[PDB]
Amino acid sequence: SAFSAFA
Amino acid sequence: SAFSAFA
Amino acid sequence: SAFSAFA
Amino acid sequence: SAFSAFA
Amino acid sequence: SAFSAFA
Repeated sequence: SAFSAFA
Repeated sequence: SAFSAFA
Repeated sequence: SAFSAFA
Repeated sequence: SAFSAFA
Repeated sequence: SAFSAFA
């Protein structure tokens, strides 16, 4: 989610 | 989430 | 979260 | 969280 | 949190 690789 | 790699 | 790598 | 690596 | 590495 957001700018993350995942989560 | 936010600017993090994840979480 | 925020500026952190994670959490 | 905040400016930290994590937490 | 704040300016810390963590916590």
